[PDB]
Formats: sequence, structure tokens, C-alpha cells
Amino acid sequence: GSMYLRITNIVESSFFTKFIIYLIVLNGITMGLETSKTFMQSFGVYTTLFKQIVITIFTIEIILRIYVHRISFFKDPWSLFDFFVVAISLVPTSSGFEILRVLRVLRLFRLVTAVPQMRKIVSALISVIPGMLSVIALMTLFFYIFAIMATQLFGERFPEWFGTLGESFYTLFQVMTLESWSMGIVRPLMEVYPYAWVFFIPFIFVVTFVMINLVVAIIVDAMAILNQK
Amino acid sequence: GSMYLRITNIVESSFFTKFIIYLIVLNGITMGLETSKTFMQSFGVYTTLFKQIVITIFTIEIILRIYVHRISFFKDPWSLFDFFVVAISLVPTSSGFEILRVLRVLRLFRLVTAVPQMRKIVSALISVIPGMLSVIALMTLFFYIFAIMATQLFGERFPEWFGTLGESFYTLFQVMTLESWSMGIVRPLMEVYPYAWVFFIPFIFVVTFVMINLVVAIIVDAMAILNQK
Amino acid sequence: GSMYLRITNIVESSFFTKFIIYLIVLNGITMGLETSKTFMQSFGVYTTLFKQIVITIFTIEIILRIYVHRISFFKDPWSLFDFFVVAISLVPTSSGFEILRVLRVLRLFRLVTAVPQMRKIVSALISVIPGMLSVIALMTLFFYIFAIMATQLFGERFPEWFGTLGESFYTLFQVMTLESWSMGIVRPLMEVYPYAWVFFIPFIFVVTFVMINLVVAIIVDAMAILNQK
Amino acid sequence: GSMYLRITNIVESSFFTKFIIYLIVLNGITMGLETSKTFMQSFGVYTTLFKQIVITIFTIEIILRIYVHRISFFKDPWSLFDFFVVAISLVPTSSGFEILRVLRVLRLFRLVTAVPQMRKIVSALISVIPGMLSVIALMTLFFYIFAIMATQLFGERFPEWFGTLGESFYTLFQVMTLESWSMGIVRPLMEVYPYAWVFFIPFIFVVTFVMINLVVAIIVDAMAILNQK
Ligand SMILES: CCCCCCCCCCCCO[C@@H]1O[C@H](CO)[C@@H](O[C@H]2O[C@H](CO)[C@@H](O)[C@H](O)[C@H]2O)[C@H](O)[C@H]1O
Ligand SMILES: CCCCCCCCCCCCO[C@@H]1O[C@H](CO)[C@@H](O[C@H]2O[C@H](CO)[C@@H](O)[C@H](O)[C@H]2O)[C@H](O)[C@H]1O
Ligand SMILES: CCCCCCCCCCCCO[C@@H]1O[C@H](CO)[C@@H](O[C@H]2O[C@H](CO)[C@@H](O)[C@H](O)[C@H]2O)[C@H](O)[C@H]1O
Ligand SMILES: CCCCCCCCCCCCO[C@@H]1O[C@H](CO)[C@@H](O[C@H]2O[C@H](CO)[C@@H](O)[C@H](O)[C@H]2O)[C@H](O)[C@H]1O
Ligand SMILES: [Ca+2]
Repeated sequence: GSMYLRITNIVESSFFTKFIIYLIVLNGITMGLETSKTFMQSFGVYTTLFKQIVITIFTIEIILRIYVHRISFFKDPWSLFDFFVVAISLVPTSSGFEILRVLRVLRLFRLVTAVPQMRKIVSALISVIPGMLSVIALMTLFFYIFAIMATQLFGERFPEWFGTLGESFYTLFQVMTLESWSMGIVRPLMEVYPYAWVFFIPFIFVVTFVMINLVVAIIVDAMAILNQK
Repeated sequence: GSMYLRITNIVESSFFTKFIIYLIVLNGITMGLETSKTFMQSFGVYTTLFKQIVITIFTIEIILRIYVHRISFFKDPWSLFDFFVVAISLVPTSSGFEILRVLRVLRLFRLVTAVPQMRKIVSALISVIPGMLSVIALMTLFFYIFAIMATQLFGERFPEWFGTLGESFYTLFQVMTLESWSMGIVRPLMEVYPYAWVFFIPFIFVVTFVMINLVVAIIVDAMAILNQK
Repeated sequence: GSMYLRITNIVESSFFTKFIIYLIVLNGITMGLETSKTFMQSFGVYTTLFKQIVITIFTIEIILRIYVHRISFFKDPWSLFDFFVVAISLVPTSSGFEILRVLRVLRLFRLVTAVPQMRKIVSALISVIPGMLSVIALMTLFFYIFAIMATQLFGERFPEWFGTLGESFYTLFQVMTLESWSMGIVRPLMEVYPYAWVFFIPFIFVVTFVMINLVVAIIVDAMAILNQK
Repeated sequence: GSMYLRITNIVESSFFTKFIIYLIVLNGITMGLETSKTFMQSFGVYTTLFKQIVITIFTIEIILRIYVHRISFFKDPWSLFDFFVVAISLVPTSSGFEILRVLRVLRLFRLVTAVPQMRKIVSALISVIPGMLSVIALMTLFFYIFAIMATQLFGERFPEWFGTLGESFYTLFQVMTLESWSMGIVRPLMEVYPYAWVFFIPFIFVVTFVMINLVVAIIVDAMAILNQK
């Protein structure tokens, strides 16, 4: 169309995409100030008014660029994200949870979508994630199995830490991060169950070894790429 | 045999091995629910009945596939494991410790045996372990030597941490993981023995250095393999 | 000039640059003793007298070598540093903050400027920093976004940790370092907000993954250099 | 000599060196039991008698093999070690400190000297240490500079942590290991000095970055060796 091409050379234009990047950064400062109580008592109104100005601007633009690109728009990871955070954003406050108001703050991630240098590095990081899946598999299972013995051994006498399969899952996640694993968990346990270290000193070893391998794994696969290039 | 070949094309068949993978996952959910007290009051019976249905199914199948494969079955790492967790499983409750009931939960690791993609990655992880043996050697010795001085210096005045060669071994294992090493151990010690940091700041250095090397070691040996391939 | 060349073969001479390296090390021992209260009661005077002897010596030499090298001197990173720590040093005590007196202690970093082997390794370390910028970018943004939800969710009931966008930034920096993240932060939170782990167990994962990549990233880029050499 | 060659084919013989490896392991078990109080009340005598049997055996053998090898013996790292732990060992108890009795326990490291596979890996680990010297240099200096400001800023109001240049050095060593750096140090400080995070959040960054580089450094230098081989 003699206009469909005038609409595309608008949307696909630099100024338009660079414009909503200046409207991203102007909004991220606003979210920053809006947490201030002092700022909110004075400049609260402008702000909440400013916040409606943008959301129609984006719904304008999410409408424009979904028209420009029709059904291709919907098989794009970045675009779908922009659709699903604007959508999230459009449903208003005091309806349902208000946790959605705090989730609205995800729309800042658009700056990663809109900025190419940023979508590059995010594609790097995600490019890594298929290779580690089998380890994440094995690993999840391993946690599962130990959550179950740990509950079965300790949940009745240590209910804050092991009375639930999830309570155990969590504590175990923490012990893996080595976070007060001894003085705060294993050591308190050996006051009652004195051979508790048999369960944890092995558990630490396996998940640390598995981690070390997971990482050497990334570093070797990052290397097949260099020699191949 | 005109049947030994009908028994092999059963056992070695996809549906049969994929069948006991669906009987693995159905059992792992059951172990999950069985930790719940609510679930156990209602659906306890079905469950404990379900648990006997499987164990005869596996002892059926561990019998079948030990017949199909005779004495080869017994020099296979995965198969031996399946024999030794089913065996563990067959001895019943309220005999000996009941810690064996919690050890029964190891039979979930069959999912790593039955799933090829999973036995692949487990063979990777174990493939690594010969190379690090000399470091694990040196390392064990080093811990040993320090357990002995640490007991000899601190066990009489700090018996929860150093009165035993093992008590020391453990605390030292913990200090290596940097887990409250200072605010919870070395610092409390310098209230009595003020030059205790002479023992620990060196000890941290050596075991951290040895670890860093152990890891660079894995990463270099993972590299001889790439250029060789 | 028949003297400009006699001034250059002084400044650019070994003995002159090696001289102010012996005047660096003599001064760093002095700063060391000067923290002692005993030393300061006796040898305080000599010392504070000694400290004025050097600062005129350096302002002598910073004047000489800025003359020898005119405006080239001012586009050199090491030289500019030497200018800006001597300058810092020249403004005296009891004027403004006295935090500048503690900042005077930065002039020890001249030993890294004056010693080539040392400016080599510092140029290595800084040589690394362009490549990680996009990750430091993404990363800063990510922290920002979570500071804002974390304040919005927890600052009213946990003001020491989340009542400020910065208070949150800090706590979050700490949680990233895994430092009492559970027993000291997330666990205290679940006494009031029981699904707080939904915010933190994801947050730990993302920033740990991003870190692992940041590091594998350094190691791969250090490798393009070897094959290229 | 018609005997100097009979003395060398003794010392240099397998059985002789393998003999004192069985006398090493028999002694290391003895040190292990000797920490037990029960064992020492019964079998104490045998033991302390056993301990004199070996020390003359080694002084026999350290005499033999210093004769076999004359002055070459004294420029060998492993041999010198064996001389200097036996020497340490020969001076008896209740003279000077008794800390030397606990230092006698170092003679177990002979097992690393006597076992080739073990002296191999120890030579690997030490082979690494020249390359990191410039970083250990820079690093020591950096710690030094911060010890001095940290004392100058905090030692008067926090004397257990910063009243000494060494007290500071230690605390700083601990903060580097991230060990309760926040909840136990920086956080307690901001109750008095509220912009203390300006000193520590930078300090953590620099020493973590320097560490990451130190390690990528080992991994790259371990790689020049592979392509060169
Ligand atoms: C952008 C999308 C991101 C999707 C994220 C995908 C999840 C990836 C899982 C990686 C994170 C696992 O979570 C984290 O793993 C590290 C591995 O460094 C482990 O952490 C522990 O062991 C490793 C051993 O290698 C050490 O490096 C680390 O210092 C220690 O704390 C813990 O298990 C946990 O802190
Ligand atoms: C599937 C079978 C598995 C068999 C397991 C074989 C055991 C292998 C030993 C490796 C585990 C040693 O146990 C663990 O080692 C790590 C090394 O990362 C050390 O951990 C500490 O030092 C290292 C330095 O490299 C850091 O990476 C780590 O963050 C820190 O906590 C501790 O010593 C201990 O937490
Ligand atoms: C000389 C000038 C220096 C300029 C400094 C530039 C800043 C560079 C940023 C690197 C430092 C980031 O700060 C530090 O990052 C490490 C990454 O190891 C993270 O630390 C955590 O995760 C990583 C996972 O890789 C683990 O290695 C580490 O043991 C764990 O504590 C934390 O986020 C923080 O402790
Ligand atoms: C056999 C002789 C041995 C001689 C020993 C020579 C000393 C070598 C110095 C290396 C040890 C430095 O001491 C240790 O360094 C590690 C680096 O992993 C740092 O540790 C911290 O930062 C690093 C970042 O890389 C992380 O890997 C680590 O999990 C974290 O705790 C600390 O600074 C200290 O725990
Ligand atoms: Ca900790």
C-alpha cells in the first residue's frame, strides 16, 4: 500500500525506535523516583499522569508495529515479550492482586529488547542454555531424591527445615550455596542426630562436583565455536 | 532357543524398557506424595499396595533381564546398580534399622540408568574422576596432617571442634568451604589463643590454591580431548 | 636546549626514576608506622617532618617531568594519576573534610606507576574491562529492576533492608554474594511474607548464571589472543 | 669404592625406599591413634617407644643417603625437606616451646617426597607459582593500602577489627573471602559511619576482579603448554 509503506518506513525508522528508547529511559527514572515517599507527595500527580501518557504511547506503537508486521510479529521472541509486558501493564490497579503493579516494573526489560547491543548479549546468554539441560536434568532429580530422604529423616524433629518436601528442597538449595550450611544447619542437627554429617558431607561433594563440571562444560563448548570459526 | 530369542526381543525391546521408565516416574511421584501426612491418611493403602505391585514387577524384570544376559549382566555398572537397589529394596520394614526404608528411595536413580541421555552425562561426570585422583590423594593427606595438629593444639580447650581427630576433620572441612570460618571459628579462638590465625590463614591459602589448580586441571584435560577429536 | 637535554637525561635516567622508587618504599613504611600510637608519640615529629620532605621532592619532580614532557605528560594515564594524587596531597589538613588525609594514602599506588613490571599487570587487568561492558550493562539494569520491586514489596515492613531504592540495591548486592542470603534475609522474610522465595531463588539463579558466563567470557577472549599470537 | 657401590645399590634400591614408605604409613597411623586419650592410656608406651625406633631409623637413613650423595643431597628440594623435618624432629620435648612437638607432625609430608606420583603433582602445583607473582605483588600492596585507610577510618571506634594495621589486614582478608562481610562487618559499621559501603563495595569489586583474572591467568598459561607440546 501507498501508506502501508509509509507506515513501515515510520515504524522501521531509526527515529521511531530510538524515540521509544528515550521513552523507556524517561520511564525508568520515573519508576525510580516513584518509590520515594517525598517525591510522591509532591510530584505524584504529574508522574501518575506521565505513566498513562506512555502506556497509550506504547499501545499505540504495539498496535502500529503489529500491523506493520502482521503474524510475523507473533513468532518473534523480543516482540512477544513486548506484547506480553504491555498486556500485563494494561490491566489496572486494585483488581485482583496488586502484585501485578509490582510486576508492571518488568516493562523496563524493554530496554534490552529495544537496544541491539543488549539483545545481542541476551541471545548469547540464552544460547548457552540448551547444552546444560541434561545436567539441569540429572541435577533436579538428585535434589528431588535428597529432599525425600531429608524429609523422611529430619522433618518430624526439624519441621521448619524438613517437614515439607519443599521445605527440604529449599534448605537443600541453601546448603548447596554453602550458606551457613554447617554452623546454621548440619551443626544444630548433630545435637540430636549425631551422624547427620554422613548425609550432608556427601551431598555437598556431589553437587559441588556436578557444578564444577557444568562450568568446565560451558567453557569447553564455548571453545568448539572458536576453532570452528 | 526358539523362546530365548522371544524373551530377548521382549526385554531388549523399546516398549519394555520404556515401560519401566513409566513405572519409574509413576513411582517417583508416589514417593513424593507419601511424605505428605494428609495424603498418607487417605490414599495410604492404595499407595503401599502400589509399592508392592512395582517391587514384584522389577524383581520380575530383574529376573528376566538377568536371564536374557546371564553373567554379562553382572559386569555392567548400570545393571549391577539396578540389582543392588532392588536387592536393598526387597528386605522389608521393621527389620534392623529402618534407615534402609529411607535408603530404598535410591531406586529413583534407576531413571538415570534407564534413560540413555542420562546415563551419557553420568558417564561424562565419572569419566573425569581418574585424573583428579592424585590431587584427591595429596589433599586427603593434607587434611589428615592438619586434623592432627589442630586437635593437638585446640582439642582440650575447644572439644566441640577439635577434641577428636574427626571433630577436627569436620571443622576443617567446613573452614575450607569458608563457612563462618572467621566470625564463627578462628575469631572465637583468638580470644584464648591469639596467634591462631597463623594456623588458619595459611591453611585457607593452600586448600584454595589446590582447589583452583584441581579445576584448571579439569579444564585443560577437557581440552586435550577437543584437539585430539 | 643545551640544558633541556641535560634535564631530560636526568628525568629520563634510571637513577632518578629508581630514586623515587626508593622514596616511595621509604614513605610506605612511614605510613605503616604512623598508624601506630606508640610510634607516633615518640618518632611523630621526624615522621611528619619526613612527610613534608617528600611532598616537596615529588612536587619538584612532578614539575621537572611535566617540563621535560610538556603537554604529552597530560595525555598519559600513569602520569595523570601521579599529577592527581600529588595534587590531592598538596591541600593540607584541617581544611574541609579530613577524609582527604586518609585519601592521601592513595599515593602509594605510585609504586605501580613507577615499577614497569607493575604497570604491565595493571594494563592487563584493565585491558579486560571493555569486553565485559555489555554484561555490566545488562547486569546494572537487572539490579535496578529488582531493587524497585524489592522496595515495592518489602520496604514498608523491612525498612532497614528495602525501604530505600539504595537500601534494596545494597541488600541485593549482598544476596548476590550469597552472604547470609538465607538465614539472615530470605528466611526472616518468610515469617511474614511466606512466598518470598519466589523472588529470591530466581534472583540468585539469574545473577549466578550471568556471572558464570561473564567469567567463561573472559577465558574465551583470553584465547582468541593466543591463537592469534 | 667396592662398598660405596654396595651402599648406593642399597639406598638407591627399590626395597629401601619402599621400606621407609611402609615406615611412613605405619607412623602416620600411630600419630592418628596417639591423639586418642583412650589409646594413649593403654598402648601409650609401645607407641612412644615405637616413635624412638623410627627416628633413629630415619637418622640412620638420612645419614646413609647424605653419604651416598654427598653435597648433591643438599641442593635437592625434596631431600632438604627430609633433612629439615628430621632435624626439627630430633630436638626433644619440654625444651623451648612444645609447639615443636606439634610441628613434628609435618614429617608425614615425607610421604609426598617418597612417593613419585605424589612429588609429581606437588611439582605441578608449585610450577604454577612464578606466573602469579606479579598479581600476588600488586595484590599485597593493595591490601596494604586499604589496611591503612581502614585503620585510619575505623580503628578508634572498632578496635577489635581496625585498631591495628594487622587487625585491619585480617578483617580485610576475611571480607575478601566474603565471610559475613555484610551482616557481620559492613552492616554493624553503618550504624555509626553510614557511608561505609563506599569503602567496602569498591574493595570487594577490585579484589574479586583481580581474583577472576588471576584464575583465567592460570588457565591461559596452562594452555600455552598444550599447543607447545
Ligand atoms: C537469563 C536466564 C537465566 C536462566 C537461568 C538458568 C539457571 C542456571 C543454573 C545455574 C545456577 C545454579 O545456582 C548456583 O549454581 C552455583 C554454580 O556456580 C552453585 O554455587 C556453589 O557452587 C559452585 C561450584 O561450581 C561455586 O561456583 C559457587 O561459588 C558456590 O556457591 C549453586 O548451586 C547456586 O548458587
Ligand atoms: C558423581 C560422583 C561424584 C563424586 C565426587 C568426587 C568428589 C570431588 C571433590 C570435589 C568437591 C570438593 O568439595 C568442594 O570443593 C570446592 C572446590 O570447588 C571447595 O570450595 C571452595 O573452594 C573453591 C576454590 O576452587 C571454590 O570454587 C568454592 O566456591 C569454595 O567454596 C571445597 O573444598 C568444597 O566445597
Ligand atoms: C582494577 C579495576 C577493577 C574494576 C572492577 C570492575 C568490576 C568488575 C565486576 C566483577 C565483580 C563483581 O562482584 C562479584 O562478582 C562475583 C563474580 O565472581 C559474584 O560472586 C558470586 O558469584 C560468582 C559466580 O561466578 C562466584 O564466582 C562467587 O564466588 C560468588 O560469590 C558477585 O557478584 C560479586 O562478588
Ligand atoms: C602448595 C603451596 C601453596 C602456596 C599458596 C600460594 C597462595 C596463592 C593465593 C591463592 C589463594 C588466595 O586466597 C583465596 O583466593 C580466592 C581466589 O579463589 C579468594 O576467594 C574469593 O574470590 C574468588 C574469586 O575468584 C572465588 O573463587 C572464591 O570462591 C571467593 O571466596 C580469596 O581471596 C581467598 O579465599
Ligand atoms: Ca557465609
